[PDB]
Amino acid sequence: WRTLVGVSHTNEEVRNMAEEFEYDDEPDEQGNPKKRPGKLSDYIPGPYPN
Amino acid sequence: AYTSHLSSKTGLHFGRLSLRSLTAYAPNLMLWGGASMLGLFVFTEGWPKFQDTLYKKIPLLGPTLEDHTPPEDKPN
Repeated sequence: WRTLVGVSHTNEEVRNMAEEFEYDDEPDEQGNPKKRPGKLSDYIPGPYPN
Repeated sequence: AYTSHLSSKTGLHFGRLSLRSLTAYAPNLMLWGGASMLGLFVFTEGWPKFQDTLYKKIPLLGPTLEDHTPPEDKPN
């Protein structure tokens, strides 16, 4: 997402799209799987899981 | 008159280097120090720490080196 900044959108413009997608977080204190709204450092996710 | 002896001192030396040769060489040694300092000013120009301390203080080439991207199209 961060490579889109300064080419086609602004910083606050890419942060909204990255927050619109969801990724896998580090597991919580009980070891359960956890999701997370994305940041700039993440990658653009594909539609299919495999 | 008549001179029977040759009056001379033994100079000052460290085998090869002499004090006379050092005093004859010393301003060009200062010139080579300045030339090597300009060489370091060349080969350290892209270094942003040396840009912040030294090269942005230059009158006509100083503000030339700094960028003008706002904090809206920088990712970090």
